[PDB]
Amino acid sequence: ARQVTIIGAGLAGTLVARLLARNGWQVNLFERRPDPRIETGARGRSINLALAERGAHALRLAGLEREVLAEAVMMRGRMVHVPGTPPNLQPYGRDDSEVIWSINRDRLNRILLDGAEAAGASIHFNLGLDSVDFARQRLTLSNVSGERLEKRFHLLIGADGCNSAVRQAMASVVDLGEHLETQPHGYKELQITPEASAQFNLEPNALHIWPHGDYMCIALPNLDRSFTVTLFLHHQSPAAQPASPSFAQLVDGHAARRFFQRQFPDLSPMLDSLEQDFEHHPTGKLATLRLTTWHVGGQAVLLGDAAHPMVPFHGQGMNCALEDAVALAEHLQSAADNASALAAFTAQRQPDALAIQAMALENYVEMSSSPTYLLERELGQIMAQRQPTRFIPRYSMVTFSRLPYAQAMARGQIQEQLLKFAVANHSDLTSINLDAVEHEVTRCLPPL
Ligand SMILES: Cc1cc2nc3c(=O)[nH]c(=O)nc-3n(C[C@H](O)[C@H](O)[C@H](O)COP(=O)(O)OP(=O)(O)OC[C@H]3O[C@@H](n4cnc5c(N)ncnc54)[C@H](O)[C@@H]3O)c2cc1C
Ligand SMILES: CCOc1cc2oc(=O)n(CCC(=O)O)c2cc1Cl
Ligand SMILES: CCOc1cc2oc(=O)n(CCC(=O)O)c2cc1Cl
Ligand SMILES: CCOc1cc2oc(=O)n(CCC(=O)O)c2cc1Cl
Ligand SMILES: [Cl-]
Repeated sequence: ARQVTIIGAGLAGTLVARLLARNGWQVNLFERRPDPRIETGARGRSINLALAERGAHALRLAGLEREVLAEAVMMRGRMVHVPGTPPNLQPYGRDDSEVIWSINRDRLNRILLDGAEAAGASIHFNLGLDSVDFARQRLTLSNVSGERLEKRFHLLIGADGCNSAVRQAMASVVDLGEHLETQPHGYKELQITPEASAQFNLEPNALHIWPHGDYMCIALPNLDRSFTVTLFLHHQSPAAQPASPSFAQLVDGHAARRFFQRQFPDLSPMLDSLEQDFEHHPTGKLATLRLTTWHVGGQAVLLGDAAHPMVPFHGQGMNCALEDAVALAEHLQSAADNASALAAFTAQRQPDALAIQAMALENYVEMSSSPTYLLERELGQIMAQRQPTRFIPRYSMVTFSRLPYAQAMARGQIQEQLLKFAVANHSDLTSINLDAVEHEVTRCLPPL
């Protein structure tokens, strides 16, 4: 039986642990945190993620989709909130088969842990990887107190997140060609209780957006009708705009309240614990990190956030990590040896990770910033109706299909260009020749 050591019992790590263990690999999974399935008296908080077709299909292959969806809230569309006008629902797809799912991250992680164990993987909690000795094939782990434990390894999988200790250890034996692109927005999580969301008629089956240009709020629903609100706002005000809003300007919860009352007036009354949430929840950091190399021979490989940290504006990080887990398990199971498997996995996934990193950055402007956008979406829906095998909106290709991200981006660019060309030199949708637009669709978009 082939052996594997996995670092990080997160989303990618647990899924790959289940896929390999059920194929008869001897799997040992090391996690820095305590086991979340061990109930304590700690007062934790609900953070949700949007599960889309790539993540759902990965869970489906693993036999866990039904269990995960049983506690997921359907999000049919984008509910855009602008003060003065009623909230506008922009459906994501053609029917209720084309939806995204709001899932509690802790619940998903617990289902995945149970799944990896049921398949035969051994999970070891309260052990954080500190260092790897590649030449001696040993690694060093420790608990929070720094008590060390050394282990031998044969194959090392770094599924240890955006601040990966496996990636740090690899970067010492090989130049990973790491390129970091910091993102100016920080993020803060705030809560809407079930009573408040019901009082203010906040739609549970939608992903909510309060656009505001350089900053915005989003809200994802929970099963109990509470919502997690995420504020995206610059850490610091730029030199050109010193008066522009930023986290640096919000000294306390009371300052955050004044900011919401002024900039998000329809949202502030729903946030009862705004002051406390603001002061007690830390401001998170965002970034895009691109690596030239994801593996060291046949000894170690990275996947998920460990391999490709991305900005969260497409809700695709977990979806991409679960898709990586499937690809990695497939390559490892069927290759001639581990070195061939790692080289083939990296060659396959690197162009796709780059495409989703680029599309995630582009989706920020789409969410936070229009009459022309709605006219291009209008013409795009007509083109999707006339040619459903050639014209598939980029959001639908990313979210509802398993088309490689790089192909979704490439086809998306052709579509963006033709929509922009047709909506140019025309005031209304009635002056645009639809048959002419349909002709460049047939000329430049091959069918799928
Ligand atoms: C604000 C925000 C919103 C998001 N929303 C979405 C969304 O809607 N949809 C979506 O698809 N994605 C979303 N994402 C992205 C998603 O959360 C991640 O891409 C995903 O969790 C990556 O899974 P992972 O398994 O690679 O890493 P993680 O889930 O981060 O798991 C890594 C694991 O490794 C452990 N670990 C870390 N260091 C060590 C160590 N040294 N030793 C041992 N264990 C270690 C951690 O404790 C953790 O359990 C969001 C991210 C953010 C920040
Ligand atoms: C067995 C591993 O379990 C987990 C790993 C995790 O990694 C994370 O970033 N979070 C989410 C953020 C946080 O709740 O602090 C998280 C939660 C769980 Cl249950
Ligand atoms: C904290 C959760 O954050 C997110 C989740 C998400 O899921 C998605 O599908 N998107 C895009 C939605 C759209 O463009 O309407 C998305 C964006 C963000 Cl910031
Ligand atoms: C990317 C290229 O896109 C196009 C090329 C085009 O050439 C044309 O003659 N038409 C129609 C002219 C018009 O009625 O505006 C046309 C339309 C589109 Cl979308
Ligand atoms: Cl994301």
